[PDB]
Amino acid sequence: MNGNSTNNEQLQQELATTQDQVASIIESFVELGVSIYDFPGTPEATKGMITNLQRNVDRLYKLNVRSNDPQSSLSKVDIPLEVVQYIEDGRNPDIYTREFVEAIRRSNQYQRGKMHGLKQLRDSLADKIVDEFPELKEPVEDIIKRTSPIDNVSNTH
Amino acid sequence: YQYKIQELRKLLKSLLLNYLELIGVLSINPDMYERKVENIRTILVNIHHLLNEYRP
Repeated sequence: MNGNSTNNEQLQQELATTQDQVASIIESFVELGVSIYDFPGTPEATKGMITNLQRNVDRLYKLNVRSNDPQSSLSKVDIPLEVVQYIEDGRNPDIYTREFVEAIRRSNQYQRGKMHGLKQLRDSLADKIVDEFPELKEPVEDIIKRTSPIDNVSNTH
Repeated sequence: YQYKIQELRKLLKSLLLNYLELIGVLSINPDMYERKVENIRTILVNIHHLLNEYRP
């Protein structure tokens, strides 16, 4: 757990530095975009937008080498296609976690309802059988105690 | 055929009890039913073969 904890902490630091590098790239992009739109036509502005491209390229250097260095938890990040194509729709990615865990809970509750319904069918069948058949009451109760074992993975919630 | 009649009676009681056991298995762990379905199959084919033995 200690290794997992320090992996998560180092991963959070890596995510933060990738985020600030990406923010710097986006700020440089809006800077060179408004430089293009507000171009004075001077060679100095030409060198300035060349310089903007230079900082963008070296930022790309720094976050590509950090995408391949051995000390990287970015390889350990698990990313599906649904979240990245979900973002490309322009629609909020935390809904994907929200709807995803809601699907988890919905399926869990569907299974729990089916679980309780099977229990109701079982014990109604058992009571009805031992009402009709008194000679079979001992095998029915044996089946009940066999098919309702002591809870060791159900006491925890 | 009295022996076979009592065998059929025990077979049908075992079929009912094994269906109850199958419901119990599915109402704790719906993965161990596979051999229980095989047990129900054996009970059914024994019942049907007992009937066809009684058929002459």
